[PDB]
Amino acid sequence: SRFAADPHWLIYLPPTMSPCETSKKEGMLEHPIEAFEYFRTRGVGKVVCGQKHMGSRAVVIVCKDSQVAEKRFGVLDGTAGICYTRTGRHFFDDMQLEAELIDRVRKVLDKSGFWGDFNTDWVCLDCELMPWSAKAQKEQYSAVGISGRVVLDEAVKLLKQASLNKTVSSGKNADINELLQRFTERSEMMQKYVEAYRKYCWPVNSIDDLKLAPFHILATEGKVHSDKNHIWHMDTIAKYCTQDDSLIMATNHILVDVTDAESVDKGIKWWEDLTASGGEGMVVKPYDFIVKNGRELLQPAVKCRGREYLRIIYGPEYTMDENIERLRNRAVGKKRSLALREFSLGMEALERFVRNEPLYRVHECVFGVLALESEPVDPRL
Amino acid sequence: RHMSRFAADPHWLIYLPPTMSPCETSKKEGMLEHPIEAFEYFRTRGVGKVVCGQKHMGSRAVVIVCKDSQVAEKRFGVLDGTAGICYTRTGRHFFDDMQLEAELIDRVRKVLDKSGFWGDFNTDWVCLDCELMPWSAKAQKLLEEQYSAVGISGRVVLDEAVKLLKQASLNKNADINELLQRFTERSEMMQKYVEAYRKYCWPVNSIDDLKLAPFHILATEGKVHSDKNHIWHMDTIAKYCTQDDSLIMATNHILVDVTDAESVDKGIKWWEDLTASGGEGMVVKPYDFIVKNGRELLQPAVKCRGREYLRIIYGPEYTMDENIERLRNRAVGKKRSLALREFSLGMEALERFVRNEPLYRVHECVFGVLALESEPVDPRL
Ligand SMILES: Nc1ncnc2c1ncn2[C@@H]1O[C@H](COP(=O)(O)OP(=O)(O)OP(=O)(O)O)[C@@H](O)[C@H]1O
Ligand SMILES: Nc1ncnc2c1ncn2[C@@H]1O[C@H](COP(=O)(O)OP(=O)(O)O)[C@@H](O)[C@H]1O
Repeated sequence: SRFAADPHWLIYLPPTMSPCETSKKEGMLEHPIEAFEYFRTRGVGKVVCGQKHMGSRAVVIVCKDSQVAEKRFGVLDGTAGICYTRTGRHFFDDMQLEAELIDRVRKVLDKSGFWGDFNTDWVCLDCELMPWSAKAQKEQYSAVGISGRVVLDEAVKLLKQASLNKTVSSGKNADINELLQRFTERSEMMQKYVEAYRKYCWPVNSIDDLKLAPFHILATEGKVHSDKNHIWHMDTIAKYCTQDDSLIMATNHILVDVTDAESVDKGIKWWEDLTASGGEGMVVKPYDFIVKNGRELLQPAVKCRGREYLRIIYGPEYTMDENIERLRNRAVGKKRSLALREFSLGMEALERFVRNEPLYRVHECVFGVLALESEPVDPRL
Repeated sequence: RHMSRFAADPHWLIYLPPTMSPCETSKKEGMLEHPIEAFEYFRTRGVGKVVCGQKHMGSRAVVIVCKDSQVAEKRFGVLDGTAGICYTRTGRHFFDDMQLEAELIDRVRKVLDKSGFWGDFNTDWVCLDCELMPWSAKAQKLLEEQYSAVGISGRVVLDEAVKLLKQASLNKNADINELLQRFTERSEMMQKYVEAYRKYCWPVNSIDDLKLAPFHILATEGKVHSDKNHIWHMDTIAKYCTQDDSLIMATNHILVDVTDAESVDKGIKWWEDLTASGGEGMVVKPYDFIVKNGRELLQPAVKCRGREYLRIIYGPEYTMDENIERLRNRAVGKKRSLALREFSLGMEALERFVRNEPLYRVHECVFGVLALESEPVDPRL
């Protein structure tokens, strides 16, 4: 809401993800071949493909009880867990709804004997939370009184007038127009998301209406599980989390040998099936959580979105020409380096927290991710 | 000259009002605009008498009313089943909410019904030039007066604009909530500003929150009324729209003998008490709708804004010694050129409509106005 969650919970923030390079196939922006190729040509023989759920990114921390939260995290709140977003805010404004979700996850972990097997009284999870409309967003095209765009036009006029006043003085034109663009583009971009996700949204009237799909066991007491491969993650999660309660989802995923023509072809067909109706697509990850070709760090994940979906996001009547394709590949380049830095910051933050370092040291890294996500990037990516 | 901005049936777009020039810079001290200059402009061009209307907080509104949806389709060629429209100088719908627009048109319609306007004009439609103004339902007075009463003005909003300009031009230890503020999306900044602008200027939830002040009966079946003086427009409007429905309000106006020292003193004082109370100022018009002095067309109107109101537009510190430039007078020159050109396009649009020229011939003039409003010019004028 107006405020972040208690900073004591914020031990981690997920990194941005890179798309694949522009496909050479006609009418295609992205295609699995580019994703698999990136890994094949960098020494990775096996990758794991996960189905994109089409919800929102959520970090979920669960403690056995309030006593654990207070002692371990210094949370003086009375809470025994949290489900927070990407900017460190609570996913829900209803703390009761959040607590129910946490309780549901706790019960599942009780029955599966997770605590005992992991020798921990808390867990941090990287998740997707569905449905997409369950989060808060919100709109100037259906105003209550005066039309949104008229009010915008008028407010913009006064902005321009105010510019001519001498307060701060440096001689370049008013970037008010560049600024009105970032605003309308944001709006037109949001309109597109609504259209792409509308089919995958349903009202939530209770916790029963939610779906949580965890894909990472980030950390438990005394260990960050960045040393475990995604198959371990997928199945451990399925074993401890998905058996008892339909609230928690397993993630449809496949293994692909990026050197095997047959395995790759099964991967492509798998992806084609996911995105046939406009599904978002898949995330392609190296078999291992962390891989290094030479000392070059490799993308921990590459997203590969469906034709129908990208059609909506980019606009149906949208064409890519040379130079634009060239610009897209450059931008993909920026996103890559950015993803790596954020990825590492988030890993170090968890590591520092696991080693019981001062909270401000953990926040050095957690906040760094936040700062990096402030930089302007192409939203369609 | 766009239609995504209009959003309405293009058949309604038979007119756009012209921009308006301010008066020559006053020679008085601490004054940028004074009624003397407005009066002088008209005196030295053969206009002996002028009409002064109070300039209210609000926006120029074009309002077209047909008796019913059938007249709309037959006379205007409208296809969406509406029977009237309220739109801005920029050709945009005033409301995102069609029912709200419909209620406003219907109110005006009923008033024309009661007065027997249709019969006395032998028309089933009318095009009105108006101002739309925020109205405090609770206090039963203009929102403007309500603010005025506690020394509140548009400085509130100017301050916001100024915050935005500085915040956009930018880049115990770390506080997460300070960081979230600091990393506020540039798109979010703009959004908060527009919302603050709506809150001050247009806190409107329904028709009870608005007034309409018509000042020109532009056109009715078979006749554009540019041949009738502004006293005729004010009288006729008072007779046919001002008697009943409280939605339609009369515009406070006086009349000045520009060659008479006593009459001028009365008008100056009228303006001073008007502006001293917080008023934006006045609009000075020639007695006739169209005056041409020796093959030269006069400004159809000149605005004269109050000293305190001009601090919002020019900056609070404009008065002290920046007042000496002021050499803007040439700036007022380009503005004056656009005014005449736009004015002529608008009367031509109406004349073509009234003589049943094809829609595109009408639109050629209307879009011409938009195109001229698109030329760079000092926004404070
Ligand atoms: N009695 C009147 N006759 C003519 N114009 C009037 C009158 N009273 C108020 N006005 C307003 O003053 C306007 C132009 O001056 P100003 O620079 O303040 O307005 P603006 O901010 O361009 O936009 P708007 O035209 O939306 O009011 C006219 O468009 C009109 O709404
Ligand atoms: N199986 C999965 N593994 C990893 N990430 C996933 C998976 N399913 C969905 N995602 C989501 O895909 C997102 C990428 O979404 P996107 O809207 O492209 O954001 P960004 O530009 O910040 O990367 C991640 O933030 C994550 O929330």
